[PDB]
Parts: sequence; structure tokens; C-alpha cells
Amino acid sequence: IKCMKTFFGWKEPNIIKPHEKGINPNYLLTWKQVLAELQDIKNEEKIPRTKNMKKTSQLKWALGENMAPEKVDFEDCKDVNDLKQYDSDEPEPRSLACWIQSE
Amino acid sequence: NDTDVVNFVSMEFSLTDPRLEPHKWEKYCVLEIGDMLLRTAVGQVSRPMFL
Amino acid sequence: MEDFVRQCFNPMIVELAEKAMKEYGEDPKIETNKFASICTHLEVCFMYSDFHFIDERGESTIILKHRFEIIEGRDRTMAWTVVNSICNTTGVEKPKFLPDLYDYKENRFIEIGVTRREVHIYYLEKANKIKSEKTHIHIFSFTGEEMATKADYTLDEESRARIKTRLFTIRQEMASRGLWDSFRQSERGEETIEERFEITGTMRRLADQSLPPNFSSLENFRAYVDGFEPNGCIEGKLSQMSKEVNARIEPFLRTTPRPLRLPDGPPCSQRSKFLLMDALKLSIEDPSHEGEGIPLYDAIKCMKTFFGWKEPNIIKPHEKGINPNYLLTWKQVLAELQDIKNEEKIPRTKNMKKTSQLKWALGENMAPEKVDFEDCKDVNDLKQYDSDEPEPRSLACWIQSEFNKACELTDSSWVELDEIGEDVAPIEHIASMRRNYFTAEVSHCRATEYIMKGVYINTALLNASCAAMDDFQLIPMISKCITKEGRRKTNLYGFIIKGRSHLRNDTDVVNFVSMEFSLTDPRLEPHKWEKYCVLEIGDMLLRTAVGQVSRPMFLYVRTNGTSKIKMKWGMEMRRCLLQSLQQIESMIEAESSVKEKDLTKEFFENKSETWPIGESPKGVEEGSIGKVCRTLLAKSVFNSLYASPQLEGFSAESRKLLLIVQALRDNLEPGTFDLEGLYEAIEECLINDPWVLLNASWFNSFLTHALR
Amino acid sequence: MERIKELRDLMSQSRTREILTKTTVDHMAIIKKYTSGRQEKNPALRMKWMMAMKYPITADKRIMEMIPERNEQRQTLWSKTNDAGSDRVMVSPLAVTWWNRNGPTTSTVHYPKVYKTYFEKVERLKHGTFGPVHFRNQVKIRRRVDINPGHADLSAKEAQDVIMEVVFPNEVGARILTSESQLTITKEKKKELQDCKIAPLMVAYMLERELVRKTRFLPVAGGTSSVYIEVLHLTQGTCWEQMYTPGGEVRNDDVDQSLIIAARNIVRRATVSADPLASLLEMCHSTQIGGVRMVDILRQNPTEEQAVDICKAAMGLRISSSFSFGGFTFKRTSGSSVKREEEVLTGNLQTLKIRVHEGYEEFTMVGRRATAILRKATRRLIQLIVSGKDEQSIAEAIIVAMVFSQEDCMIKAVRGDLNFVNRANQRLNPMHQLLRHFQKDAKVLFQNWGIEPIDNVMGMIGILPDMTPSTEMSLRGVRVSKMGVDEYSSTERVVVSIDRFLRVRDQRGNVLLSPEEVSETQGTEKLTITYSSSMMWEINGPESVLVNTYQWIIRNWENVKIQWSQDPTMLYNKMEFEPFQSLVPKAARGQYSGFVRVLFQQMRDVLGTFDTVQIIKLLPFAAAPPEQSRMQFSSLTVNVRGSGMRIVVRGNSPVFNYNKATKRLTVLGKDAGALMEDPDEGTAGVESAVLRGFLILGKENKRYGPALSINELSNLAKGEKANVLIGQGDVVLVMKRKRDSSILTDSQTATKRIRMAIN
Amino acid sequence: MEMGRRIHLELRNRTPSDVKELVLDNSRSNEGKLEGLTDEFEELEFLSTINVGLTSIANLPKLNKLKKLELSDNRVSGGLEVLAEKCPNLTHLNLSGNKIKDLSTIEPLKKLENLKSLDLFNCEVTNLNDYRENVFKLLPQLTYLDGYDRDDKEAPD
Repeated sequence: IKCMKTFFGWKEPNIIKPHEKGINPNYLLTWKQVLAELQDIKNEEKIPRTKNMKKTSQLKWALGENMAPEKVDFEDCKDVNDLKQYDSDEPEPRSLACWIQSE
Repeated sequence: NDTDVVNFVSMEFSLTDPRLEPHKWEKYCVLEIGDMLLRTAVGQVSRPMFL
Repeated sequence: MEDFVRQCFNPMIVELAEKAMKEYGEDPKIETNKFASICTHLEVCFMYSDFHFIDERGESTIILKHRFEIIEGRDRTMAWTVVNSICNTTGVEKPKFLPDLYDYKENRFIEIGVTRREVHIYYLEKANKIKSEKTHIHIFSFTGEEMATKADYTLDEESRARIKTRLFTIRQEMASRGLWDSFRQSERGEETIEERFEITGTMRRLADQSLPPNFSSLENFRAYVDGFEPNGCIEGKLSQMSKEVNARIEPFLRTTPRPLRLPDGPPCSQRSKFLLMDALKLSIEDPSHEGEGIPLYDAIKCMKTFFGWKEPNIIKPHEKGINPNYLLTWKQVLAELQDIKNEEKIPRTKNMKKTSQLKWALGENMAPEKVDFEDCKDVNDLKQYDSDEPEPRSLACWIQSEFNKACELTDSSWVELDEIGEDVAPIEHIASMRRNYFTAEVSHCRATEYIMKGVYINTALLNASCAAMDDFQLIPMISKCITKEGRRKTNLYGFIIKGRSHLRNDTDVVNFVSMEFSLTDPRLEPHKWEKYCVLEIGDMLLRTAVGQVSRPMFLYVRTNGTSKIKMKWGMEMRRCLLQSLQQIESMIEAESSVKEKDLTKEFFENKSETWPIGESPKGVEEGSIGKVCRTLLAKSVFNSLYASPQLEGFSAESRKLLLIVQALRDNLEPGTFDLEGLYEAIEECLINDPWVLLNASWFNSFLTHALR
Repeated sequence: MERIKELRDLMSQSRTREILTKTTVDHMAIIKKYTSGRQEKNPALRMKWMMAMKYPITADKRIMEMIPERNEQRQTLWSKTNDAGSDRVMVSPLAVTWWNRNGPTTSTVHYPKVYKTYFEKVERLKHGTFGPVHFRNQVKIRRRVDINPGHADLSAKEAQDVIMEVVFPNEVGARILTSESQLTITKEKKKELQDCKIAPLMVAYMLERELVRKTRFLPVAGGTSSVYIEVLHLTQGTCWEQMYTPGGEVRNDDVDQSLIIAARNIVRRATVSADPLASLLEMCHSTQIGGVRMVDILRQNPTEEQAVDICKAAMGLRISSSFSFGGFTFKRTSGSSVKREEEVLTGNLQTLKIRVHEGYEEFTMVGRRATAILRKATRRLIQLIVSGKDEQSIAEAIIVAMVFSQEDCMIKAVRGDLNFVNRANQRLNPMHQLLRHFQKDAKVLFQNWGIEPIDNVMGMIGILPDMTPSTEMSLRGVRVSKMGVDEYSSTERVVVSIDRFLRVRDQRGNVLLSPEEVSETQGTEKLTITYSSSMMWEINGPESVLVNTYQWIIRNWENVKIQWSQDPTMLYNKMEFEPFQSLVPKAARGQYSGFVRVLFQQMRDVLGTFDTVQIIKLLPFAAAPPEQSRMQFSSLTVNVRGSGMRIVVRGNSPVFNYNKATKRLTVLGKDAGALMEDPDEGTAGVESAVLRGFLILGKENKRYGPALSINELSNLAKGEKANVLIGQGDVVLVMKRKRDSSILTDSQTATKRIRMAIN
Repeated sequence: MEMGRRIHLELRNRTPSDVKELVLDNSRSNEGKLEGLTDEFEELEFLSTINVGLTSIANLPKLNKLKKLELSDNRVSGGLEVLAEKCPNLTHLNLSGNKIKDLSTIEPLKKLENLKSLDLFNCEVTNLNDYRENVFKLLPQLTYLDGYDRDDKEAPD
């Protein structure tokens, strides 16, 4: 909290480079939730050791709870058109990039 | 189980423009959540603060 | 209007207007034209005296002391005191009436007024009213006009423009809000009057004659109502009226209900537009011939695939028509077919030459001429149109057999539903699974054959009717199908000939004659086909365990009529499909709710769970999901084919009895007051329809089962 | 030409001339509803019939020059015929398809721009994410929800004005030509749609669809955001559900929270004031919320809260005849009650003056996490029903309901003193204190409230005092429904009375709203809030005080600059600068004032080096006794809630950030405003030809010359007056402005004068 | 806008000899070469060219009073001897965001002995290991690199 209070250049968050294969808006929503929760903590008096974020749609979506496949026996899902073994396929080749050298 | 996977979401501050080498950034979502004043030979210049 | 005044002006000015009116004992909520007038008055007053000041040297200036002093916004005593003080200090003369503003630079009282009408008229009225030359006058108009004495307008062009423009914008907003007319109207000379709507003349007498017995004038009735207070009038009336006016609950317990009595008479006769279970189709498995697609070409090719054209002869006579004319119609159809076959230049459509048999068959010119009643009023035979009771009939077993044959499967697929977008969402995939399962369940059922056949029939009929206005067009009854081998098969049920199609309304009828092939013998059940004419047109070889047996191939000719609305309702029969699904899916979903999991597979592939879906001598019969699917589809399709007012009447008046008995089953202790009335209302709906009589028998059976 | 010749033909006949000259343009749309045709019943059947014809599609005369009579197969595309009522030639669908396959081609560059809403739907779908379906009982609570995301939430009138300026440039009403706020969106759209051949009516309708808000009453069971409503078919079912997320952009605003905070501050600071009504009115009239006056937002936004409701009652408007008690919106439904004052002794030997309702009343309460109903007799709780997602929601709702009942049974069940006092140290009314006390702990009351058995039936279950489900026994008149209860369907807005104490009293003499019922929680202003009122910066704090001071300075920039150039001293002694110097330490304010004053002396001595940003930055520091000093300051301290914040005289600083590229000024991150300039030669004449700031001068005048079209007014010289056609054909004489004022400040001086006179 | 019009606007109907600071922001140059600036400018002391679309500083005049030169957010690449000789009195320099390959091209800046601060950002040279110390070695006169000195301390004005 003290480290955060040292900055005053906060703007309205907006996405410059979005997650192509993912959920872009919910990242923004959860960041806003983080900031609001920190302000709410600031408004408190007897702050406990740690504070647990309340369950929210954007929080679950960013975490992946709502994107997690459920559990069911193979008997009840055998007749699925696109039911395949886990994608144990060799990842595609990637060319050498200069950024690791700089790293 | 020791191999049980816990999922987390990580937000990290930064000051590098991700439009310079976007290919390096494929698993990340970039927001612009503020501006920072940095001292240089021509005074305090404002630059974006990425997340 | 009042809301507009509150929102558009400064609230403080609204408060001043409210106080000024309340001084007179008025409520703005009852009168708003005066409220708006006063608000405009105060606004223009304060605009006039704004941004004006007196400099050090006494010259006027725009931004010390206010050059203009307001008098109109104050009370009577305050305004009079300030005007007297001005008169004494500056030695001004007392105006005969209270002004609005006082200009200090010129030291004069100026009255200001905003007029909805022309400026000049208001100026003249004000001048006549005041009758003094010591008070200046400034009149503004919402339209952008103003006037003053000698045109000596005190303000500069800027402030005059500001006031003009404020009033102009107010006028535009009032007009766009639909209140400008009333506002301009309420102004009468120099005062604003409340809206008046008084009953005088004719309505006064009408109201005097439209009151309870013990009153004579509308004003007396209004006075009585205003002074009325509730003193046990209802209690006294209840204590007076006889006990015989009461709603008595009659117990309903397992013994009261009885079956619905069907009407007695002869067995009911078929009335469908087309043959349903007795049709025969001439088939070509693969139409790969030249000029394919045209109905005439396919019909001719199907015709050429059959031999056995023997001399036709009346088998079941049209008891009312002229059978030889029907025979001649069929002979002409055949002869034209041979002629066009030998032409070798088959066009898209075939027009039949008008003939005596054709004109009579399609009811051409067989209609009484219209005459004036007075001219033929002496005719003894003249009598009101016959609209007596329709003949009661008896439920005949043919309807049950037709329905049973409707709810069963066929050899080929009678539906080719179009494509949709690719499934992506998981629910899209579940929906595709359910849809494909249902389609496979009823993609070949007989009811689907009925749907496709009727759709094609009515489509061709309407298209020819619009394209061929004043010609007799020969319309083959064709259908397409997909055999077990997956071959595009074409089937010819029969032919249709349409009469004059000069149709203008959606209820006027076009008369046609339909000739459908068949293999049944009408003589077995004559009362079924008492509207048909049957010609034994050939012999067909049917294969059986004993080889090829020759049977007589008949051709049912009948004369019918169709209206544009009826043709549209025929082309809408495909919607029947949806109805069936909408009754099963819910059930599926229901169980899913009680199981918290999908149940499409455990229903469409288990084939173990069943529902009671019929009756048999052993008892009640249980059926699988497919049985119910096709049963509901057949019921919907037949309801479409056998639609009649009595059907809906019986359904509506029977739902109540169904709900009563079910409530009894749930142990809810139901009761009724005039159950016999409900029974009579239900029974009134059973006269002649085969479908309704069948449904009544079904309800009797269900009541018999449920009561036990 | 064709138009004028047709008008002459119309004028030739007597009746057409009479209707032309009689009817005023105001009633034009009234004579547009007098159609002598006949509406086609069952248009589906009609279309089916029509399609069979040869030429069922109507085209225009010009088609004769582009589409040939026959195609390669000699089919007839268009026929030499005319429609019934016009000269629309007759053509077949063949003509449409031929045009599509062989017609002239252009660029649809503006189609995405005009149709941004539909393409936005496309993008939101194209980037969505799905999840596993779940099958279970579904509860779809019914409520109002948005429809079209991407809207500016403008009022219909404002959308109409924007459309009229954008696509109808030289036909705009008088309100626009007598208007000052040229919305940024209007100029944006005008730039976007420069060369657009699309039919202007289509453009107008699409802009209306894009910029307007819409709300519908639907049953939802999950997310309620606008982007979560457009896919409600795909997301919620009767027995199933679908995990989905739009992948576009959300535009969740925050002005509602700012309005909540503003109203709360106004009521909190006016309740103690001498004349809360006039004071609050003056504040609301002179306050700005993110660049817009608060009056517009109050009239526009459909907010429901005690502070805003009391503000409306004072200003005079309609509000719901209900109160949001304990975080739950209440609503009376049946019965009647009479309010009686009484004194009640609690279980802690505490005497409280209360007002209780006697009667057989019934209420429905809708909270953030529950829905409940309560039938109450005269000081007797009769029936209570609640339904909620979690047990804690159930408990808080039941506690709120029981404290509302105000029965005598709980009075003896009070344990501990009830001396709760809000953050303002103002005594809280007894019912709120009891509510907080029972929130803290209610086990003792539960044990001694009441216990009785209940018959078991489907759809409803009991509750034991430890807040656990039960079927065989529950509390007196307390029950919970296993299925969600639909919220109230409608609300009644009635005329109400407001007293100087900001208490809203119904027409029957009862009280409806009170400031004491207003929550005292403090939030943060996402958007800057500006006030021009009295010394009301009590809860503002230094953070917002700095922004308010800079805003006040920049609003009066012209007067401030003139005073600085001519009379620096009086400007320095301005009262409004008092709070800024409060933040600056009292041991150094003199040095800062002297340094800035000598800097201004040097500034005025030199010429050609004018710098507005420096003057704006350093003006507030020159309002203290300027003790002489020689050290050349470089960072003037600025106390901000016990945190020394410095200001660099040269260059930007965190406490004062001005971006030259965008010419925008912000203080401590919060928005402050912008400067009025563009070229580096002290002028503001370089604009996009803003066609605003004109004043009419009555009807048309012939001397000034032939009437001009609005689009060509820009050539007018400063103060020149001409004749222009405004509205739908109304010629008026207009002029350019000479005095830099507006219509807003009119009547204010006379307003205050007459207000003093009346009181 | 274009170069010459921007320079004329900045001049403010004054001779090109009484300007102590010139701001050329978001301007444009033809063929990526400096245009407009001439020898007449002799009082300029704080120049700034941002997003100007210059390929290289090859037409810079002899602004002997040029002290705070800024070439930021541009694509300048090539020899820097022109800057070394034309303006030998540079004190503060900014090349943030420029296109520079390695130190072999930044060597000529060592000629200016008054360069108290050199700023580089988002460049290719900064990728090299020990870029800060190597540049400091190459430019001993430098005292504040990227707004920081040899000991990582912010540089107050």
C-alpha cells in the first residue's frame, strides 16, 4: 500500500497490445477491481494481515475458473465428435530472436 | 497432490513499449494504466506506464 | 407543460411565480397557462434589468447602481411603497396603474409585456388600459417582434437581441413539445384564462336522461356523489337480497364425472383436401432426363413409367354431380397428355382448352343471378338463406385408422431442411445433437409426407394462379424424396386443374378439380367418399409372397375450392414440425432440471423409458420417445389438415374439465358450482367433424382411465 | 427547375394553395398523418403473391440509363411502366441481381463508420470465449437492463441536435445557432463523415441508434452488463447455462458515483447550514461534474438515493414514494398505517423517542443480494418472507425487516447501549442505532424473539435462530423461499413536501426521507468536481482542493490575465486563494510569495517571452505577505495530506502536468482542463469554423441584402449583421456577438436581488 | 504542416536572430532532410524536433549558440561529424528513440567537450552489454547518461 501511494500518475486503463488468444476485457476489469479493493482497504481502520478478494465474474474469468473443463467419466463422453487425447503434439518450431540475447 | 496446479493472474508494471517487438509478447495483455515523469537532459518528460 | 415550465426556467423565478399566484388563492397544478405566463413575465422582467449599471459620471454601462429597478416581482404593499418612494425622490408622477420597471437614466416608469399575438394589438390594448402618457411601453413577441413608444427602445441592440432570442427559443421549445397552440390560445386580450369545457345543449339533455332512476339532473347526481359517505350500504343490501343468490361449491370426488355424449347419426365422411392413406404415386427413381425440374416434364416421365390405361368407368358416383362429365374431364386430361407427348416441344406450363365438362367441373357460371328483392318479392319460393343445423353424424373408425397410419414411418425421407452456421459453442453442439436426433426420428414419418405433398401442391397452385389469371392450368401433384439408396426420387400423386383465378380478396375462392390416383376400393366404405368420384382407370401389378397380383388402380376425382388464406395456411404446414419438438424438448429439459445433467442420449438412444401413448384391449400401451415424437407430429399435421371451429371450441371448453380432474388427482379437493353447464358447453361442440368426434372419444377414454 | 415548377403547379389549384398558405410549418407533421391509402393486412401473403409477378420491384427513372432493357439471355430487367402514384419505373429482381453482378463499383469506406454499432457486435462476438455448459435449475430474476453498448447515454433531444448539426448542416434549428457547447462528438462525427454518399436519412437514423440509450425488462440469471444482454439467448436457458465472455471493449462510466458523493456532501454540509434549501440550490446551480453542470445530470440520470431524492424534493420534481432502508429499496404494496410518536425504554435502560406505524401494512424489499416481503400489524410483526443467495444476505435482510417492524418484543431484547454517532458526530436517530446494534449482534434477540412450528409444504422452508434451514420449526412469521422472488414491478411517484430540515413529508403528514438516513461513507471522485460556491471545501481535502483552485484560475483566465497585467496586487489579495496557502507551510509562504512576485516583476519587465503555463502554475503562491529573500527557489513545497509535494518552476511536475502536444492540464493525475489557444501568436481564430454564437434581430430585413445560407455565414465580418434561413425555412436577421457573455448568467443578479426581497 | 511554415509560425513575425528557443513538434521534412533552418539563426539556445520525419541531420546550420539540441522519436542514422563541427558548443543532447546501430557511429560525439548530458532510449546501442559504462568510457566529458550519472543518481537541473 505504501509503495502504491508513492505514485500519482494513474490513468484510465486501456489495452494497447491485447491478448490475441485470450480474454482482454476481463484483465482490465480485474485490474480496476484490484485498485478499488486497495482503496476500500485504505478506507478501513482495523486492517487484518491479508485481505481476500471477493469472488467476481472478471476475477474467475482471468483466473480461469470458469474456463476449466469439468470432470466426467469416459463412459458418458465417449460419443463426442472432437474428443481426442491431450494435445501431446510437438510444439511448432520458432526462429531465434534477438531479445533473449539482450535479456 | 504436490503436482496439483494452482492458477494465478499476475500484473507487472513496466515502461517498455510492447509495439517495438510484439512477437516477444504473446501470452501477455498490455494495459496503459498511467504516465511517469522521468528526468532527462531536456527536463521531466512524460512516458507511458504499461502493465 | 407545468413540467416544462419547471425545467426550462430558473427555479427561483418559478418560486416567485408560485408565490405571486398563491397571493390570489390559485393552484398552479389546476391552472398552468397562467403559471407559464407569469414565469415568462418574470423572466423577461429580470432579463430587461440585467447587465445594466450607472457609471461614475451617470452614463449607462454594461457589466455601482442598477439603472433599471424591478417593481413587478414584489408584493402589492412593497411595489406601491417603492413606486411612491421613486415618485417622491425623483419627483415623478404617479402612474394610474402599477408599472413593471423604472429606468433611472431617463427617470421613467416602463411597463413591459410579452404577447403571443401581434405586437401592435397588444401595444394598443396597453395604451388604452393605462390612459397615461407618463409611462413607457415595451412589448415583446415570441416570434421576434417588438414595439415601443416612438421606437425609443431603451436597451442597446445586444440586449434587445438577447431578449428576442430567449423568447424565440422558448417558443420553439414549446412548439416542439406540443404546447404552443394552447399557450397562444389562452391569451385573451390582456389576461390568461383557464381551459374551459362545459356541457351545454344536446349533452345536457343526454346527461339528464342518463342518470339512475332516483335522480333528475347531472348536477343533482354530482352533488349526491360528492356528499356520499360509506355507511353499510353493501352490508344492508347483502342482508336484504335473498339467500338464493349464492355460489354453492359442489363436491367433485371420483364419481361425479361422466363421459361426453357424441352426436348420433350416420358415420362421418372424409373431408380432407387430398388423399392421405389411400394415395398411390407413380415413381421415377432418378430424374436424369432432358429438361428436368419442370413439373410437367417430371409428370410426363412418371406417366410413361406405367402401363394399364384401360377404359375408365364410374365406380363410386358423385351423388350430387354429373359423373360422365368427370369421366370426360379425365379423358381430356389423358388426351392432352398424349398430344403434348407427341408434340415434342413440351413448354413449361400446359393450358387446357375450355370445355363443357371443364366449365361445369370447376363451377363456372353456376351461380344464381343477383336481383333486387322488391323486384322478385312476389316469388312464393323466396326464403331466407338456408342456415339450419348441420347434420349430426357418428364417429367412424376410418379416422382412427388414418391417424394410426399417419404416426408410422415410411421407406424414404420426406424432409430436406436447409443448412445453418457451423457449431462453435458447446450449447450449439448439444442443440445440433438434439436437432439431428429429432430429425432422424421424424425424417421419414408419414406426417412429413403429408407436409411436403401439401406444401408443393399449394405452392404450385398459388404460383399458377398468379401467373395464369384467366386460363385453365394443369398442375401435376409431384413430390421429391430420398430413398434408402440415397437417390433423388420423384413421385406423382395425381393432377389438379384450376378454374378462374381472378382473385382479389383473401377469402374469395378459386375452384379446382383434383384427380388423385389410388388403390383402395371406395365400395368398401362408401360413406367415406361421398364427396368423391372414382374411376377405375387401370390395373397395377403388386408384388407379394404369391408373386405379382393384379389389382384395380382407381382415380379419385373431386371438386374443391381454395382461398388465398387457405393456400397460405397450406404452405405453412411445415411449422407443424416445430410444434412437435417444442412439446418433447421441454420434457427432456424438465428431467435434466431434476437430474442436473443432459438427457438427450438417455432418451433418444436408451429406448427403455416410455410414456402411455395409446390404448389396446390388454390395457394402456406405453411407447418410446420416437413413438411420442411421431404421434405429436401426426396430431399437429392433422390439426392443420382438419382445422375447424368446433375443434377449437371443444379444446377450450375441455381444458377446464381436464384441469378439474387433474386437480382432483393431486388430492386438492376440487369443487364446482354448475358442472352440468360445463358439460353442456363441451357437448355443444360435437356435431359433424371426424377429428372432433375422435378427440371426444379420446377424452372419454382418458377420463375412464384416470377415474379408476 | 423541377421542384419550383411542381410548387407552381401545386399553387395553381385552389385547394393546394389554401393548404399551403393556411397550415404553418409547426403543423406540417400533422398533415403528414392524413394518408388516404390502405394498410395491407397480412403482408406476408401479399409478398408471397407479389413475388410471382414479372415486375414486383419498383425502381427510379434513372435506371433506364444504366441497366439495359435486356441481359444476354434477353430477359426483361426493367419495363416501360410507372407505379401507382409516382413515376417509379417497374423492374424485376433480375435488375437487382444484374446491378450487383455488373453495376458500377465504389468504395464503402464510410460504411463501417456509419455502421459502427453492428460491426461492434461483430467484433465483440469474434473475440469471445466459451465455457462448459451446466445443467441445473435456473432462476431468472426480472429487472431492467441496458440494450445497446457503445451509447453516449444522451437524451433524445441531444441526440437529435447532434444528428441535425452533423448531417443537416444548414437546416439546424434556432437553439443550435443560439448555443455555445459545441459537443466534441459532433465535430468528431463531422470530420469522420466528410465525403459520405450514403442516404442522409440512413446516416441520421444510424447516429440516433448509436448515441441513444435503451432499457428493457427481462429475466436474467447472470451478468447484467450491456454486452452480457445482447447474448442472453446464447447464455441462459430454462435448464442449462452457457459460459461466455464478449471480447470487445466495455465503457462502464463512473459519473453515478461522483453524483452520489456530490449529493452526499451537499446534504451533509447543508443540514447544519442556516438555510439548507436556498444554499443547496445555489450549490447545485454552480457546480460542474467533469465539465458538465450538475443540473443536467440530475435531470437526466435515473439515480435513486436519499441524498439525490431530497435534492429533487427541494428543487421540485417527482421521486419514488419509497425509502432505501438498510441497503434495501422498500416499497409499500397494500394496507395503510398511521404514524404515532412514542417513548420506548430499551433493555439497556435507554429511553428513545420514536415514531411507529400502526396498521396492517405490507411492504416488499429488494436488496443487492436478497428479496423479501413483510406484512406488519399495529406494532406487531405478522409475516416475514425472505430469499437470498447467501446466508449472510438472509440475515442482514431479516435484521433490517425486524428493526423496521419496531415491535415491542425486540425492545426488551436490546443488550448494550445504543449511542452510535455518525462520522460527523451528529446523533443518529433511534431506529438506525438499533439497526447497527442488531447488526453487531442479534443472537440474544433470536433466542428471545419467538419460536413456533410450521406446516411443511413445497417451495418454502423454515429457519432456526442460528440461521439454518428447517422444515419442522421456525421463528414467528419468519420464512425463506427456495425460489427467487421477483422484484417490484412498478414504482409510484407522488407529490411530496420538503421542510427546511431536508425532511421529505408525504401529503398525509408522514415523513418520507431524512438526511440522517444518508450513508456517511466516503468515496473517491473518478472525474474532477468543480464548485463555485461558498467556503464549502470541507470534505474536499488538499488533493481535490489543488484541482479546484487551478480550475477556478483557468475559468477566469481573461480577467486574471488583465488584472495581472494591470493590477497585480488586488489579484494577489483575492479571497479564493485562501485554502491553497493553508497547505503551504506557514514558515515558508512569505518566501514563496516574494519569489513568485519578483519573478512576475521580471516577467512584466521583459517582453516577447510570455508563458501562460508558468503564470497559471505560480499564481496561487503570490497570495501571502511577500517577505524579501534572495535564494533562487526551484521546488516550492505543497503539503498534501502530510506529504511534501514540490512544484518545479521550469518544466512539468507530478503536481502540475501540462502536455503541449494535447495542450491539456492535469493535477495529481486528476483531470483539470485545457487552455484556449492553438497558434504561437496569442490568437484563437484558428478553428474548424464553429458555426455558433449568433443572435437574431427579428424578422427578415431587406436592407441588409439577400438572404444567406447558414453554411456561408462564416464569411461574415466581426459584428456584421445579415439575413439567414434558420429552422425549416425561417428567414431571420442575425449578427455576430461582440460581448463575450452567454445566456446562462442572465437573471442571476436579479434572482439574488428578488430572493433577498422576498425573504 | 510543413517545415518552413512551422518555422515562420514560431518566428512570430520577428527576424531569425532574436529566438532563444524553437519548438518544431510533429512537423514534416521532405526527403528526410533538414530544411528552412539557415545561418541567420544565431541566438537559438533550446531547440526541439519531435516526430519530424528526418532521415538524418545533414542540413543543420551553424548554430554556435545551440546548447540544448533534441532529436527524439525520429529515425536519424549516419555520421555525426556534421553535428560535431557545425554546432561544437552542444551541452544537452537527446537522441531517445533514434535508429543507431553501435558505438562506432556514436563515436564522433566525443568531439564536443561541453556535452554534460547525453540521453538515449529505445535504441539498438542500449541493448549491448555494459552499454552505460562503455559509453561513459567513450564519452568521458559526459556526466549524466539517460538522466543518470555514473553512479545512478538523478540529475537535477
